[PDB]
Amino acid sequence: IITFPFLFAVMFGDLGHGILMTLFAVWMVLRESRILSQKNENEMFSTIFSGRYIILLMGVFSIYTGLIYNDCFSKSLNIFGSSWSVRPMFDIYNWTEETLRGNPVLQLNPAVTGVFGGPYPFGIDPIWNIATNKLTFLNSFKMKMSVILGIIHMLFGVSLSLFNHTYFKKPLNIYFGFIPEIIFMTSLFGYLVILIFYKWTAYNAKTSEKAPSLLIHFINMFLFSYGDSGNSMLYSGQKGIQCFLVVVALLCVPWMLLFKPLVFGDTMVHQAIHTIEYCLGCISNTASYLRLWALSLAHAQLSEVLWTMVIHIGLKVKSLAGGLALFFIFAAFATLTVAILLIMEGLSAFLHALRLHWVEFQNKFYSGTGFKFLPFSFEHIREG
Amino acid sequence: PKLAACGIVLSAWGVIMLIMLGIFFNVHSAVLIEDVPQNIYNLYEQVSYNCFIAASLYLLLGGFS
Amino acid sequence: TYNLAYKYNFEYPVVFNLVLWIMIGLALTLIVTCYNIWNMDPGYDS
Amino acid sequence: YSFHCEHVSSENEDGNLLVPDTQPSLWQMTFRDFQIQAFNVTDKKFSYASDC
Amino acid sequence: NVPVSYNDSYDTRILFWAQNFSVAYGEHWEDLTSRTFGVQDLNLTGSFWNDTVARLVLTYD
Amino acid sequence: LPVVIFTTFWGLIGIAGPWFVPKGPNRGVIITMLVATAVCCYLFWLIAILAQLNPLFGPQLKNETIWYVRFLW
Amino acid sequence: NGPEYASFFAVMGASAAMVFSALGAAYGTAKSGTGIAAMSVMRPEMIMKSIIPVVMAGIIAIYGLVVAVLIANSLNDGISLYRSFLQLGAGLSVGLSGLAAGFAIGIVGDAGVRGTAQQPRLFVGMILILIFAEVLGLYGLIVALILSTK
Amino acid sequence: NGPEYASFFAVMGASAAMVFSALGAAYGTAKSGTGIAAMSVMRPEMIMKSIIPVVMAGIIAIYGLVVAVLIANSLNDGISLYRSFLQLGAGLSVGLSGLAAGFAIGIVGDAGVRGTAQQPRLFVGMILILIFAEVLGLYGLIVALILSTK
Amino acid sequence: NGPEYASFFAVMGASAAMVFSALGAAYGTAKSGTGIAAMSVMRPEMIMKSIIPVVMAGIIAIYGLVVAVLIANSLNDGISLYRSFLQLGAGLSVGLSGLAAGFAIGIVGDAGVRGTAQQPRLFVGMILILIFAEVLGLYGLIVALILSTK
Amino acid sequence: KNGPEYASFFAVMGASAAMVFSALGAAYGTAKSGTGIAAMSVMRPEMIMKSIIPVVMAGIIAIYGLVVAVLIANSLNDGISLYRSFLQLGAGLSVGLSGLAAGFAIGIVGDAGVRGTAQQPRLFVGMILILIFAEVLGLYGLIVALILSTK
Amino acid sequence: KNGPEYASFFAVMGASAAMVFSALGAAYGTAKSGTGIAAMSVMRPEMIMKSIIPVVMAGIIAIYGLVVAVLIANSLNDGISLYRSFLQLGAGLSVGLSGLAAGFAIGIVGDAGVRGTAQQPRLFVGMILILIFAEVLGLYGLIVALILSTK
Amino acid sequence: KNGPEYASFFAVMGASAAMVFSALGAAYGTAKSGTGIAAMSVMRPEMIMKSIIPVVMAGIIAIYGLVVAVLIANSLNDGISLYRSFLQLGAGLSVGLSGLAAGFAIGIVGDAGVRGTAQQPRLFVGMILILIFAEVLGLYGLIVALILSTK
Ligand SMILES: CO/C1=C/C(C)=C\[C@@H](C)[C@@H](O)[C@H](C)C/C(C)=C/C=C/[C@H](OC)[C@@H]([C@@H](C)[C@@H](O)[C@H](C)[C@@]2(O)C[C@@H](O)[C@H](C)[C@@H](C(C)C)O2)OC1=O
Ligand SMILES: CO/C1=C\C(C)=C/[C@@H](C)[C@@H](O)[C@H](C)C/C(C)=C\C=C\[C@H](OC)[C@@H]([C@@H](C)[C@@H](O)[C@H](C)[C@@]2(O)C[C@@H](O)[C@H](C)[C@@H](C(C)C)O2)OC1=O
Ligand SMILES: CO/C1=C\C(C)=C\[C@@H](C)[C@@H](O)[C@H](C)C/C(C)=C/C=C\[C@H](OC)[C@@H]([C@@H](C)[C@@H](O)[C@H](C)[C@@]2(O)C[C@@H](O)[C@H](C)[C@@H](C(C)C)O2)OC1=O
Ligand SMILES: CO/C1=C\C(C)=C\[C@@H](C)[C@@H](O)[C@H](C)C/C(C)=C/C=C\[C@H](OC)[C@@H]([C@@H](C)[C@@H](O)[C@H](C)[C@@]2(O)C[C@@H](O)[C@H](C)[C@@H](C(C)C)O2)OC1=O
Ligand SMILES: CCCCCCCC/C=C\CCCCCCCC(=O)O
Ligand SMILES: *[C@@H]1O[C@H](CO)[C@@H](O)[C@H](O)[C@H]1NC(C)=O
Ligand SMILES: *[C@@H]1O[C@H](CO)[C@@H](O)[C@H](O)[C@H]1NC(C)=O
Ligand SMILES: *[C@@H]1O[C@H](CO)[C@@H](O)[C@H](O)[C@H]1NC(C)=O
Repeated sequence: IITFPFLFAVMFGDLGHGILMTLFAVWMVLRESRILSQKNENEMFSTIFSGRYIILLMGVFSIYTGLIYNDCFSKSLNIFGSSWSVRPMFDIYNWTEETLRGNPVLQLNPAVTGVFGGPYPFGIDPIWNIATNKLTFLNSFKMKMSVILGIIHMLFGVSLSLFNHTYFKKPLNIYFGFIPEIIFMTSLFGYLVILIFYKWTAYNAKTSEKAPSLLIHFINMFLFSYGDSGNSMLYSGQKGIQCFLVVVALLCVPWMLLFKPLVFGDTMVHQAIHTIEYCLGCISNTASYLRLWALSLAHAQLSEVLWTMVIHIGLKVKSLAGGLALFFIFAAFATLTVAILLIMEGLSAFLHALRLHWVEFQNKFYSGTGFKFLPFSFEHIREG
Repeated sequence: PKLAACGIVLSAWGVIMLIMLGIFFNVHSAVLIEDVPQNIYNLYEQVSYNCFIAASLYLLLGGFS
Repeated sequence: TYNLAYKYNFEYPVVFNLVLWIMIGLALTLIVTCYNIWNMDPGYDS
Repeated sequence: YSFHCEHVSSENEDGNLLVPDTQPSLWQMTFRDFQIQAFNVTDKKFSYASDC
Repeated sequence: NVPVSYNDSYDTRILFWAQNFSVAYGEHWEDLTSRTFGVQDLNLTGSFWNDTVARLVLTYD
Repeated sequence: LPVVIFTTFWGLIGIAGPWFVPKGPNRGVIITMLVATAVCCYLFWLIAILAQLNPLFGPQLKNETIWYVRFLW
Repeated sequence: NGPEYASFFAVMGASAAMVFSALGAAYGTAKSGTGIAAMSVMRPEMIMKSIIPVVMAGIIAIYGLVVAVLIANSLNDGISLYRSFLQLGAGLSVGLSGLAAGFAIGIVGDAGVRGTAQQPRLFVGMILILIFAEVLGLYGLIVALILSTK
Repeated sequence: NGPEYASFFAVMGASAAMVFSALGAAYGTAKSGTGIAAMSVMRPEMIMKSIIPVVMAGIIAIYGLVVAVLIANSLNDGISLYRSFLQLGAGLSVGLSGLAAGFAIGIVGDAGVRGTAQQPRLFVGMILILIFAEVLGLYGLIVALILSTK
Repeated sequence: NGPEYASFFAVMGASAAMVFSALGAAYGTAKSGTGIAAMSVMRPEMIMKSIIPVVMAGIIAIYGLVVAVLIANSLNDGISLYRSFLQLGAGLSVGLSGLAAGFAIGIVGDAGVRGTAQQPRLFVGMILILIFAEVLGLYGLIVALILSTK
Repeated sequence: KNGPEYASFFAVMGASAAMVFSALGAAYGTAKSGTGIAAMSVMRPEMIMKSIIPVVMAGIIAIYGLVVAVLIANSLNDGISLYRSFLQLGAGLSVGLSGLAAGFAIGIVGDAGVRGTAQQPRLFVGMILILIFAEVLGLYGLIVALILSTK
Repeated sequence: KNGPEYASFFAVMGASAAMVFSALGAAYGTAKSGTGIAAMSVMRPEMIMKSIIPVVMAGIIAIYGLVVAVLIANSLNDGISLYRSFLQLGAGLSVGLSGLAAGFAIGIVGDAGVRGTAQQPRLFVGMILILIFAEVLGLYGLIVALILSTK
Repeated sequence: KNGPEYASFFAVMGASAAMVFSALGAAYGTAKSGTGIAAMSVMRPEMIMKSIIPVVMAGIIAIYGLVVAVLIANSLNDGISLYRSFLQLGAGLSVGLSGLAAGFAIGIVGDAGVRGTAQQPRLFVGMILILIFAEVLGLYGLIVALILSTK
């Protein structure tokens, strides 16, 4: 009820479309009395009306994540901030009026004193939206946060598989189905989310232009080749702790395989499939959470092209801009942002926040053979 | 029937969205500096004069529908 | 003293033929492969 | 046009352009770059190069 | 830095550039690109020109 | 610092959240709704204020946007 | 830095990551979009549950648009010939391996929605094959990431 | 400034932005125009509503017009070799991704109006798949504006 | 001025603007004109009503003629290489986009006149599709005038 | 010591073709056998979860290519020698084109193996034994890419 | 003594082409003769495990190329002579394209052989006799690849 | 005396083509004339072993190419003259393209022969007498490759 509109809001996050998604939904719940009076309509109002409370929670959550990164119709807002200040750049760096020619795109410096102070109380500061290196900051942020949300939602899914054993009273299943599963995930991937948190607090802009990469040191955990002067280590004793964290995960594969079937030919071969669909599946499930970064980037890029190409030609006109020009520009813009940026992007983010629950969350605890109740009642016969 | 029904919800959005565009251009906001070909503030209000006369023009489409 | 030549390396006929006969050997292998998956004919009435 | 080549060295390995007349040769030379022109030099600079 | 350039008339004649002129007698390698295209004072003894035969003589002492 | 402020303002819901809940049949769902809203929304803010804390880059600005916000900030 | 023609192989990695990936997203939309038009005459209720192979194939274009943005933002004047060949192999391995994932979605999603009309039990099985056919486009992404950071 | 032949790659991106996007806009109009004739002998009332899949293909042509006008206004004698390689990849990635987007429109727009004749309920489902095959030309637009204006 | 081989690429823009718009206008009048003969056996009344796909395919031919006269009047002995690259891309932009538009007119104009043999309600709908296949040659015209008149 | 400036071109083409040609084989094994699921499941719905073994055994083929496309991409240095980059080229073709064959064989015998199990359930233990022989073609090509690239 | 910089291209091609073209022949033998097992299964399901002989014959074709892709990749050095790497180019082609031919012959005879065994059980002693002749075509390419790789 | 460094390319390309092009001709005559065994096996199953001659005579085609490709691989030597190495390319094309075409005619006559012998058994001495004339063609390429390779 919470995490499915929340995973919809990380990949469809916009304050402007967060207003339109719930105002379409508040209209469908405050006027729902007269809609149940009608018999039936088309399935663009039958399937949509059957989920009128799902879309309401997708609106109020995407107002929030459409405020963390600012992005309101690709426009951004100021609420007591913009901590990046350009005026100390002209003073202490001896950086005069040369701006005109020479270099027309000039980059600030965080290590010189006065430019950056405070990481903008609530969310992403709006200096990035008027910058042109905006994407090389967000792709370092939106990708690494797609794994942070991809591990603690999948570690939460394996914590719900403990109560699937201690309630049914199967304590044999704990010592090969929950304990080696949580060691295999915390040593490899739970160390990755504290390696992302380490690089955010350790390295600053002054020291370490030679900063390490988290792509290389994660691969160099599996491939045991340690020692190279290209990538410096993140901290002291990294060769000590990371060789320990990989060998505790290597013994989890015999811990899941060799110690369950001692109760035989079909519990060794067919239940090895239960290990190898978790062994190479858990890596391919973590990387499958990169689709809430790709959809967050493709939605943020589509919001620019309807502003800087459709709205901007209706705005950047000298004398008669808001007159007869902008009346037909916005009426074609309102059709283009509903049919494209709200219908298909609202449906592409709908499925890939749904398939992340069916495959990457309901495979750790949810088996689901099932048989529905369907009680005998006369609620089929309401009015027709 | 539906072309008369789709026009009011577009006009009701057309008055809400374009009024706030008028106030965000009246305050001379720093995020909107791409649409400008003390002197620069007067160009900003001019676009706010532009937006408002189209925000009021959607009220006429509401009464026609 | 000006107008010096462009300095092509001495192994230019080697690197030209290594790139040319691979990138049309990996293009014909790519074209033939994508031709067979495009025209798959699974059989579809049911 | 002028000539230009990258290795006009001696000591024949496969295709070195300077070959000696007798093979036990005491002299050996090596040009890591080379550009010579005769018979149509104009304005004290090289023409287009007929490369090797 | 500049190429060797022989001239007989007011017009220039044969001209020759290299980046590393180096020779060896026996097995002693001696590099000569520092005495040729930078020193600007070469012993071009007979540098012939005839529009069908041209010679370039470099002498190093 | 808002990090020591917002850790308890999003920590009110989720700790004092299950303390004040009506005794109706929706107790096991609304407490799950209140706690998971506090976990997801606060950690979303937590991994965004830590990305800008101790940074490595600077905003590459256009040339008209070099001298403009000196009058605005 | 590098030569003047060094930036050609990097913009051939920004273009071929979008050309060859929107061609795979077009085949998964076209071949399965005729699967919706032939199914719906018989079973006209599944035109919202069964557009999920079209929506799944709309991510292959997004996987290529992401790599075409990391490449076109790392483009500056005077990149080396080494660093530009990495962005060419990051544009072919996400474009031509999205052309593969656009084939396997367009063939499975075509026949999978004919077999879902005649029997609704296949919907759990059809969506499972589209998991294995979409990760070919994701495996090309995580090898385009490991090349473009260098 | 750059070499003499440097303007060749920028104009080739100005032509291929219009050549390959009109070749996709024509196949979206020609293949979905034969579907109007096969629909017409059964349902004459659905004529004006079935001009939508050739309207959507008409926007594929103006996706290539606003990139070919954009390149042919920023042209100058003596542009650098780096700046013109950026506009070759800006025209190849908006033409050949509009050729793919116009291919998928002409296939789901042809078969979509065949099934609209036998059943009118498909028309809201056909117009959904025409949107997903339209944004493949719009994804090529937003990677053309990145490469050309930078 | 420019090099001696510079006028080659401008002449191949004057001729490619003609021979690719005449191949589009060939396929426009021949593929649609073979549908007028099959319509004529049952409906001999609308023969003059059916020259409209043949008329609008001849408009594509005069789109390529206007640019080819405009390029061939902008030729001098010793133009720059930049100017003659502009008119090569101005010939492909109206040639190969008129070849697409003339292919689309010949396909829908063939099925349109065979559909109006059995139902004359398609006639107001047949012409409305052909304007969308007409403007693909017009979009190629207004990028050829922009590229050549720089 | 340092190789020439063009030398890393062949090692990158071994990194891309180890993933391009192995995904083009795993797409044939998924499409050709997955259409066999769509024809079998109309008459036998109980075997739609045991018949997805030819689509998980073609998914190992793309994993066989992904492992060495990472392993090549970690041995990439600025100015690698020309000998060391032909090893990455020879490792990429010997696992892409080997997994292209292994994915084409799995698609054919996985298609017929599920068309035949709908009429004879005793075939299913024989279909796995041919799908094991058609899968180790991607494994034989993997352990040549592991030998070539690690030199 | 030392070879040129480009000299190692032809030996790492013969390492790949011994594995690429022998897995392309072993996949044709597995696919074309695995289509025939599903045709004989619908009428004669006792001969399933006995008809895996035409796909275990194609599995030996795949390990003929695996051996000499190990014999070549373990004979690689930096700066091998151009003669020593041309030997391992024809040692890769004469076993890849021999196993490619011997895999086309295994898959065709293995297709018609196991479909004729379903209607005539006396053909099984004859089909397994033809598959010996079609398997030594990959063996004649192996003993000419070993006589080239070693020198 | 020492030739160019690329001189031994053309001799190994003759040792490869003597085995590759003979294995392609021996695999056509085995697969085509082994398909014809399974067509005559269903009605006339007593003529199976008597009609394995067109896959035996197509197997002698492969040992014609094995003899030449061993003699070329043994006459190989570091620093061969350019005259001696082209003598063994022409020895590889003389027995390569011979066994390719002579192995084609054993396939077509052998497939047409074992189907016309199972109905008219008088054609068995007439089938084997045409296959003899198509097998000496593989020996004309052999004994002109023994002249060229040992020249
Ligand atoms: C698990 O083993 C398998 C191994 C694999 C992948 C590779 C190598 C071993 C192989 O590549 C090598 C090269 C050849 C060889 C020697 C294989 C043995 C294979 C197994 O064994 C035959 C059969 C097995 C199915 C087969 O054993 C049947 C069970 C059978 O027992 C049925 C008999 O009626 C049949 C006539 C007899 C014949 C075929 C050997 O074997 O599969 C297998 O996956
Ligand atoms: C077992 O594989 C046999 C040989 C193999 C493995 C290996 C290579 C040397 C071979 O690859 C090459 C091809 C050897 C070659 C070029 C001929 C060898 C022929 C054998 O010698 C006839 C026949 C033949 C004896 C036999 O297969 C049949 C029983 C039969 O003898 C039965 C007869 O009634 C029929 C008349 C007769 C024909 C030959 C006269 O065929 O087979 C084999 O032993
Ligand atoms: C032919 O003249 C028309 C357009 C021409 C010539 C356009 C090009 C020259 C190019 O300049 C333009 C830019 C191509 C383009 C960007 C057209 C956009 C929209 C129009 O607006 C829907 C329809 C539209 C007014 C109308 O023709 C359709 C009949 C209709 O819209 C009306 C209804 O029948 C129907 C219900 C509706 C559907 C799908 C809801 O389709 O273009 C025309 O008319
Ligand atoms: C001289 O050659 C004719 C035209 C040519 C060669 C034009 C070229 C210069 C070309 O560059 C273009 C196509 C100029 C042009 C665009 C002409 C348009 C129609 C012609 O008219 C002017 C028709 C038209 C008179 C006539 O042919 C038809 C019978 C009809 O008059 C009858 C109507 O029922 C029909 C609907 C109507 C439509 C088709 C326009 O035209 O003819 C001609 O002779
Ligand atoms: C440098 C390497 C370039 C040359 C490599 C060429 C190798 C070709 C390998 C495989 C191509 C075959 C793909 C076609 C599949 C056939 C489909 C079928 O017949 O069913
Ligand atoms: C070369 O030309 C200059 C300028 O005319 C002249 O002074 C000089 O003497 C010439 N060189 C010789 C060797 O005559
Ligand atoms: C090449 O030139 C450099 C300096 O120009 C010199 O140090 C070096 O010794 C030369 N090479 C040889 C082989 O002498
Ligand atoms: C030029 O000089 C050479 C050598 O002295 C001589 O052989 C030739 O005849 C001369 N040519 C002319 C035209 O003087």
